Amino acid sequence: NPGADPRAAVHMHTFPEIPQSAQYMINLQQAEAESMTGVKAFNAGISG
Amino acid sequence: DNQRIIGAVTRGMIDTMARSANGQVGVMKGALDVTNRRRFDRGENYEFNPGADPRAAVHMHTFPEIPQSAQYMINLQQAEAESMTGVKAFNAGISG
Amino acid sequence: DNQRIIGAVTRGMIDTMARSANGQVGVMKGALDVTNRRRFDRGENYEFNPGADPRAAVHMHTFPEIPQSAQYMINLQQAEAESMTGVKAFNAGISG
Amino acid sequence: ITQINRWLDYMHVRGEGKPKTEKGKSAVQPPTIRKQAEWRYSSLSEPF
Amino acid sequence: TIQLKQVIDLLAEGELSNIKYVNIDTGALVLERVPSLIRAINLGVLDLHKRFLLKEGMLKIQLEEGRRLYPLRPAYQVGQKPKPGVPQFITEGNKLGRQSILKIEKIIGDNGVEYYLNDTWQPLNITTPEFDVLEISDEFYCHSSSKTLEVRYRRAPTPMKICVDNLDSWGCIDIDLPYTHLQALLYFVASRCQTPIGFMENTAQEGFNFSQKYEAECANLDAQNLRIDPVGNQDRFTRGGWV
Amino acid sequence: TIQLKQVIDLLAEGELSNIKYVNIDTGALVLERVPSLIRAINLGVLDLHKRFLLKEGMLKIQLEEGRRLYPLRPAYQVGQKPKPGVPQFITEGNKLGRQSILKIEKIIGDNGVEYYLNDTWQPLNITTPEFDVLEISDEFYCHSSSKTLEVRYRRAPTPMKICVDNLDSWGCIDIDLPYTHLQALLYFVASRCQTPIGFMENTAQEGFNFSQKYEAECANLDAQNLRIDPVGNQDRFTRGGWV
Amino acid sequence: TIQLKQVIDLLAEGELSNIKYVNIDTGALVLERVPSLIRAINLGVLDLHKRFLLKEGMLKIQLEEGRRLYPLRPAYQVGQKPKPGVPQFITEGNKLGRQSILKIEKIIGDNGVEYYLNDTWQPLNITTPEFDVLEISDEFYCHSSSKTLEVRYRRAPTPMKICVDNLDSWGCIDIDLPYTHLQALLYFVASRCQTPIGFMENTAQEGFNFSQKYEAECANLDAQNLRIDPVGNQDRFTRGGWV
Amino acid sequence: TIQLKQVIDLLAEGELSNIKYVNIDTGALVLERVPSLIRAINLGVLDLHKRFLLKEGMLKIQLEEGRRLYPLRPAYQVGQKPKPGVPQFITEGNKLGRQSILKIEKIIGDNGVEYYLNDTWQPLNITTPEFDVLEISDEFYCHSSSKTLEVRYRRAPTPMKICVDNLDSWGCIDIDLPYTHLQALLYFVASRCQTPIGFMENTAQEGFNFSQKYEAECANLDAQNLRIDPVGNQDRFTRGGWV
Repeated sequence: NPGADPRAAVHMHTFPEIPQSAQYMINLQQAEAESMTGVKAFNAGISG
Repeated sequence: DNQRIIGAVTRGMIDTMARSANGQVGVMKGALDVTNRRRFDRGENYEFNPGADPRAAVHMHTFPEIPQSAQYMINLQQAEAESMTGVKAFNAGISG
Repeated sequence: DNQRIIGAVTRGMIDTMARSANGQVGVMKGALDVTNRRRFDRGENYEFNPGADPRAAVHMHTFPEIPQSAQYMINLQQAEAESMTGVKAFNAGISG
Repeated sequence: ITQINRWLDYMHVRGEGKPKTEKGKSAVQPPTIRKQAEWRYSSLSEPF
Repeated sequence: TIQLKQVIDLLAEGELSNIKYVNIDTGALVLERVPSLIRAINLGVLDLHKRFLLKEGMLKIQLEEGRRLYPLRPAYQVGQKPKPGVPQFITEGNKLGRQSILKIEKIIGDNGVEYYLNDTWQPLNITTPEFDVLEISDEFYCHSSSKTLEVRYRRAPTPMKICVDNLDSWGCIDIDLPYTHLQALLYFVASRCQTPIGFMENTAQEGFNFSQKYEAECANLDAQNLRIDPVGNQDRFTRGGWV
Repeated sequence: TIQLKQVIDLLAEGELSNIKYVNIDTGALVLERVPSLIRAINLGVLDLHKRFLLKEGMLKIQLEEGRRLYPLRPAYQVGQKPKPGVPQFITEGNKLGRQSILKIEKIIGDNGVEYYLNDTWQPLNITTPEFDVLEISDEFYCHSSSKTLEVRYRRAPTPMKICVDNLDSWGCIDIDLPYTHLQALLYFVASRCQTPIGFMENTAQEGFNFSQKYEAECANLDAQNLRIDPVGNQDRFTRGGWV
Repeated sequence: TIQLKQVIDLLAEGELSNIKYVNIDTGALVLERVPSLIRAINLGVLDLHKRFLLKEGMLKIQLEEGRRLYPLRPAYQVGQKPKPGVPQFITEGNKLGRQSILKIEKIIGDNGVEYYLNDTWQPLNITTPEFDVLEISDEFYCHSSSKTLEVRYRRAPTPMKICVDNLDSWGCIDIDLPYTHLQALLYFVASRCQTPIGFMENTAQEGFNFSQKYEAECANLDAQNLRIDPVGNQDRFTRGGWV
Repeated sequence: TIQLKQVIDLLAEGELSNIKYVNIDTGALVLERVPSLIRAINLGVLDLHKRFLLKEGMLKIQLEEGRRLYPLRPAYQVGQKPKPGVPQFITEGNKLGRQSILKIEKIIGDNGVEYYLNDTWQPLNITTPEFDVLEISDEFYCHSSSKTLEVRYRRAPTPMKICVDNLDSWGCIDIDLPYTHLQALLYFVASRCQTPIGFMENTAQEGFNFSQKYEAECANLDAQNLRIDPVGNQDRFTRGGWV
């Protein structure tokens, strides 16, 4: 029907957006643990 | 002093992320009738009343945004401590 | 003079970050009824009255933003002190 | 003796080194003095 | 959820005082148009039950293999009048009246499963062809494993029957509403009654004003959230995989 | 939270002075329409209790295994009239009246746990089918470990009963309100009484003006925050993991 | 914070000169409707105390283990009338009247600690169920270590009692207000008294105009900041850690 | 800061010429409603002192250990009437009247320190519970080291007392204002006096017009900056560290 263009009339929900802070917090915690122990474990990424 | 400041900043960031409302979903009243509300909860397709597009009618809370100053302050304190002692400890990052 | 100035600037930044309202959450009056307020506090899904979208109705205070001038001033003072004495001390950063 | 006790109560977070926090807020405290000492013990003891 | 009819009429005196319904011009006292007043009040109650839930009901249907249409009418309900041509299969639930089913909402089997309503192409779909009838396909019988059903629906109360001998008291009648929606019902009735009277400039707008106030009050009740409102919290974590 | 009816009527003289309710044209003195005035004031008080909390109550239900519906009505409450057909299971709390339960808010067990209300699919959900009845499923009995319940709800006061012999004093009656909402109640009553009178240009708008002032006063009370308002501060740190 | 009633009435002559309240048409001199004037002025004072703080009070409650509800009413206060059925536990503070508690604000124990008010899930929370009652849970007694409490609250003055013999002077009575809010009170009273009089085009708007001026004056007082206003400066540096 | 009342009345003749206050219809000469005119002018002066500072005062309180409340009333001030029940501790400063303290602003000890006013949680905080009373906590006595206090506050002048024998001259009375605010005071008084008179289209708006002109004049005085205005320039460089 007129007055309702599909791009607003229909909507397909998707996953929400993760904010840029959780990534930073995880990286900070992992780096702190690695510094404390002293073994880098070649981790937090590809084992290589 | 450096230990105290770093502890305080870290506790502040934890509090900000934890006391938030992450995980909860809020829906505008009057956007969905009872049957459509039940369908939406069940997880199938649904229909919404005109004048309330879903992108504004529904909202899914997430973690807030950490400002760019806490990072700088922690880096400053750690660098000062390293300079004072004289041992770099191969730290503040990957031990390697 | 350099020691005094650096101390003053650092104290100012600490005060700005500490006397703030980080951690508290404020809610507009009349956006949530009693039952929905209780649900929101409990941590489950809820409903809000029309005309008050959550992204403006609720607010979670965080640390303020440090202006780009304090960093410059500290760097200037430290560089001046290093030039005066003549020892770089491998400092103002990682000792390495 | 009291001075040294105060110093020690910070590398191990105990006594007056433990921050007092309200109920309902975090109480984490990253060690840094211990972090520093761990990276100096071995480099000092090795040459013997 | 009840109110004495007496209190309602005494209060409606305070807003129908202008007109014939309730007042002799001298010594203003209630007339005997109480039948018409009751007939209006019942309509008001029905409208309020339309706008807000305020109620919900339950049935229990005993299935019969090979049946296609199950109507929900007060001739098939246990304890009602057993019309010979019909088998009484509704064996439990609130007594059914002429206006009781505003909308069917949930269908739950004996196993705890939850079937689908008017959701086409879903596995076991149940269709309502006439708003008060359940159409059950044969595939349901093929894969049912359920000998009975439980139905929930939005209700409206059954008005009490007034009688010419009951004109004695009329004060033992009990309207079925919470008091909040009483305050709203007053405006509804006043608007409906005052609409068709008056020829002066300011006296020709009372019906319109009362309609406006009625809408405002309904909005206020919605804002205060003085009605039932389920809110869904699925699990999503026990299906096996989301953890 | 009380006020003498005397003061209320003396003040309402200052705003109902135009009309029949309170004044002989000569030597303006209160008439004997006090019954109608009281019937209006009670409605006003109920409306104010709708708009703001101002009160809350408590009950204590003693459970009985195998029961499905628990109605909260003044026939089941201890100290009330013991109707033989009902067992009196409400054993403690504020005396129940016809209009006392505006909304159930919290349900707390004997162990300190907090159950869920109208939150579908939650672990131990309690459903209200008719706004004054608790529907308790069998799974609750399966995993309850609680022999009693405590209920909290939004209250409205029970109006005092006037009597034809009590027409002597009428000044010992005590309205149940704080004084702020008294100032608001004045406007409410004035609007309701003044609406259906007057045929001149400026005298046909007094009811509307008083309604406007009533709304403005309610907004001002909301702004000044002269009502109860809980604000939640969960822990979130003792679940084990957020620290 | 006092003013003689004499000055008030003499000034209100200058704005009530149009009407019956104060003037014979010949030789304008104050009538004897002074009772009604006083009853209006008291309401005005209460309204102003609602809008601005202007006052605050103090009590001191002596706790009693195992008690659940502590009402703050003038029968429990030392020096008041000792009703036998109640123990007088309010042992110190401003004399309590019918309208004295507008809102409870602070609760301070004997140790200098500061408890929480209506902050759910906080460690030691104190709840007000009925706006003038303190509900104290048992966990408070479990971890209290405090034998008494100190309460602060927003006050409103207790009006002086006029008497038929006191009609002689009426000039020794003292309103409790600063002079600024006197200038505002004049407009309030004038609006209230002038509202229900007049039938000409420009004479039917005086009440509305005075209401507008009253609001404007309240805004001006807020702008000039002629009321009490605490502003908080926490330490945040002595908890141990923020330095 | 003085003006002869004579000049004021002669000028107000030029704007009250329409009405009863000042004119016989024949041979327009001032009547003897001068008492009412004075009572209006005093209110005008008070309002102007509210809007602009124009004045400030000083006291000197001699402390007494263990005291909690120090009221500032003209019964405790040296040189006033020594009521036996009170000790006269205000030993120096401007003579206190009924309306002298509009607001307390600064508190300075004998050592030159500056204490805090209504700033909660500050080291040595002083609280005003009733706008004319100083509440001094015991911690102040614990760490005071000051035997006296100096208080500054916003003043308003004390009006001169007119008398029935003084009706002879009435021209030796001196209003306490600068001449600028005289020009403003004229409009204030004219508006107040002209408000309640007139029934013609253009004559029913004179009060409103004069109010508008009064506001405009106040704004113009603010713009021209003809009142006292301190402006703060702290040091910030002698604390030790900012240099």
